[PDB]
Amino acid sequence: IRASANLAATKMSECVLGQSKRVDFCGKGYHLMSFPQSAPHGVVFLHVT
Amino acid sequence: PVSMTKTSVDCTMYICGDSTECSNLLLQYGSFCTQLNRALTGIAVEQDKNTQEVFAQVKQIYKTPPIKDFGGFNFSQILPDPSKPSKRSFIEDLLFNKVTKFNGLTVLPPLLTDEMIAQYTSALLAGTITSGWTFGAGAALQIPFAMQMAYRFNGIGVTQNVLYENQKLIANQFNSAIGKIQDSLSSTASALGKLQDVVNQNAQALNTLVKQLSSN
Amino acid sequence: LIANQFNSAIGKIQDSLSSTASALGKLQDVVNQNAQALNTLVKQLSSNFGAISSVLNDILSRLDPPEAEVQIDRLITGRLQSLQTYVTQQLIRAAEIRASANLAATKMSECVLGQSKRVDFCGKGYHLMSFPQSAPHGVVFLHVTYVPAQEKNFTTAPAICHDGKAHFPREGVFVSNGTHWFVTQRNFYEPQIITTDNTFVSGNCDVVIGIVNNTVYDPLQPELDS
Amino acid sequence: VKNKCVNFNFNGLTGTGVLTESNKKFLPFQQFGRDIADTTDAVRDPQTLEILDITPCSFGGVSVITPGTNTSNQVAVLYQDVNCTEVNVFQTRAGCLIGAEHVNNSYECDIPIGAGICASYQTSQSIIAYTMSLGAENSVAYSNNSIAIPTNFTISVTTEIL
Ligand SMILES: *[C@@H]1O[C@H](CO)[C@@H](O[C@@H]2O[C@H](CO)[C@@H](O)[C@H](O)[C@H]2NC(C)=O)[C@H](O)[C@H]1NC(C)=O
Ligand SMILES: *[C@@H]1O[C@H](CO)[C@@H](O)[C@H](O)[C@H]1NC(C)=O
Ligand SMILES: *[C@@H]1O[C@H](CO)[C@@H](O)[C@H](O)[C@H]1NC(C)=O
Ligand SMILES: *[C@@H]1O[C@H](CO)[C@@H](O)[C@H](O)[C@H]1NC(C)=O
Ligand SMILES: *[C@@H]1O[C@H](CO)[C@@H](O)[C@H](O)[C@H]1NC(C)=O
Ligand SMILES: *[C@@H]1O[C@H](CO)[C@@H](O)[C@H](O)[C@H]1NC(C)=O
Repeated sequence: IRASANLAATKMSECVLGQSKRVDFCGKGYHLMSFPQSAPHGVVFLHVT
Repeated sequence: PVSMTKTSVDCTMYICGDSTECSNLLLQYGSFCTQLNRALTGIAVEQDKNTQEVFAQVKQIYKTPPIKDFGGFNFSQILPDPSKPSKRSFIEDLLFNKVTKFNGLTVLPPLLTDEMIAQYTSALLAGTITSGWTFGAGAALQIPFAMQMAYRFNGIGVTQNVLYENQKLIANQFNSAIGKIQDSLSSTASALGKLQDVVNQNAQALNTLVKQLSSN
Repeated sequence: LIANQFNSAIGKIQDSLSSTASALGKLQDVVNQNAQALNTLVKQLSSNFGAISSVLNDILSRLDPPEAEVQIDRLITGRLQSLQTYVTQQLIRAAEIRASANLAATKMSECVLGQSKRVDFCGKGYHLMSFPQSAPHGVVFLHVTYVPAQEKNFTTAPAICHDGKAHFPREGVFVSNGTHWFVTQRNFYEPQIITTDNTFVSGNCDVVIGIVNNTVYDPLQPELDS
Repeated sequence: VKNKCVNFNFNGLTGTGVLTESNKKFLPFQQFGRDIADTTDAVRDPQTLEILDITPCSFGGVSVITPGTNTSNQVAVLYQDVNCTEVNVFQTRAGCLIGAEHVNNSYECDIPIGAGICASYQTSQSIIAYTMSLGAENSVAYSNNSIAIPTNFTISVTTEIL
């Protein structure tokens, strides 16, 4: 879980908090920006590509 | 997944049903479960630390402006809606409706309750919608969202021309795309598997653990 | 100003490490956790584990093998289980360390060895460079980061119409201080007068929403006029 | 005797619990209830035919909220996951909290109790429990035609230790 959570924190920083040009790290296609959404014991991302 | 249910299982009450003779037997084995209790406390602190690392990455809790004039786009779905009693956006309310003992098992409450977490995800969102990356990099810098898109297109190599000339079409395409995300979560539960699997695996691990008490 | 501001920032690094010990919590937690694990291991050595006496030489001396074998077996099972617990704890902690080590290896290569355009992977703010410093059973990074400081109000517009043709910026933003129109770089206020060398022409006015009317200067024109 | 933490032994079952009336209806033949974990939770009173629910006696973890020994010796105690009747007593969703003063003013979290409540040592000094503050609220004056361009920079060196 902490490996996933660190992955998520990396995503939230590089994908929500910043644009990322890393391919497929933020959903298939070129990446523009992402939205965080809370969920019970997890986070769901909306990746705009 | 980000965090898992914080549970604490006490060594003495759990292993021995409040028996002094049993406790004296347990102390005979020495320091096994005092490290079990400390390690399981350590498990719990990490989960809170996780939610600190993922969400609490913003120093100031921004709020969205009242009037939703966002260059023609319709972000009203992902932004907070005042009508619902908990200050939760529509898509979180869609998940929080879609997603659904006394033998030494204690469930410690999480540090960040669901409304406060929602406040972070609102702050982080309102930061994206009014600052782009700048609020993350340093102090929050105001920017109109049309330019923020033109910045981001220039990032992916498509010049700003394509944006400004085709803004209305993308507005309709994105709004319909959000609508699809609504209907896809509202009707289909296959996508939302991973959190349910985390809950199933953990709650089963506890259910097996407590079930072991009834094994001879 | 950069040279002195960086030297002062190093000075604050000096003062922060020299005075505040809360920084080294993670490495101190690793060392304390490991030493406490070994200490707990020895404490389990000197624990009876449900036998007549904790000392092997004691149980050996007092009881002969035919009955003693059960007690010795109990001490073996207790110690071996304690060693199992200790090794599994060490091995898993080694795995988390390995994950941190690999994260450090990536951070070393991608941040120290080269500049990294990744945001907040190398401390908050835009990243310039990072430096390694050795430490007992760990590495300490200094992250030299660029952070914007003082804002300034400008009115803005997506594009500029000069002769009905819409002009977009190659780099930067159209900013007006209220009475004149300038182009500025995105992360620092360096106003420049609008010219055809910083802007590329495209399309016509009608399609783009929010465009303002602004004269665009052509650097070539005064050269041909003169 | 009901609604009291009593050591009980019914028909020789034995154990510790809180005897309360149970709305659950036995079929006439059944005698002993049980749980998902196969432990006794419902009993039929032998002498007189009433159905009794077994609720285990209250319990919870013991956590202390303590500031630095040099700054003072005052301490406030957290009884985990018990409501404030079994025990400046403040009731929070984490559990009953004794020896702490509630304040509606909010500050940055210093000592976390859970369910959003954090403790810190402030005014003459004492231990205060408050709803934790998320950070300084800062609405941004977002507009369709307004841009903020930084005119200055600060090169801050931050230490990250792995
Ligand atoms: C920013 O939004 C405001 C409204 O909040 C705009 O003001 C009106 O905009 C409409 C559509 O452009 C015009 O028809 C009205 O004449 C405007 N009225 C006023 C009071 O100016 C404003 O034009 C918008 N600006 C930009 C850059 O789009
Ligand atoms: C820019 O204007 C906004 C309101 O329009 C104001 O809140 C902000 O302080 C201004 N910036 C400066 C540097 O004065
Ligand atoms: C710029 O000029 C055109 C041509 O007259 C006009 O229609 C348009 O309204 C102008 N734009 C603004 C923002 O005044
Ligand atoms: C006193 O000691 C505690 C820890 O024992 C520490 O947190 C606190 O800051 C110290 N206070 C002073 C004034 O040194
Ligand atoms: C705690 O006990 C009191 C006394 O009966 C009761 O009024 C209150 O509702 C209890 N709290 C909860 C959360 O049940
Ligand atoms: C806020 O202060 C008032 C008066 O000082 C008090 O009655 C009230 O209980 C406080 N709010 C909270 C949530 O404690």
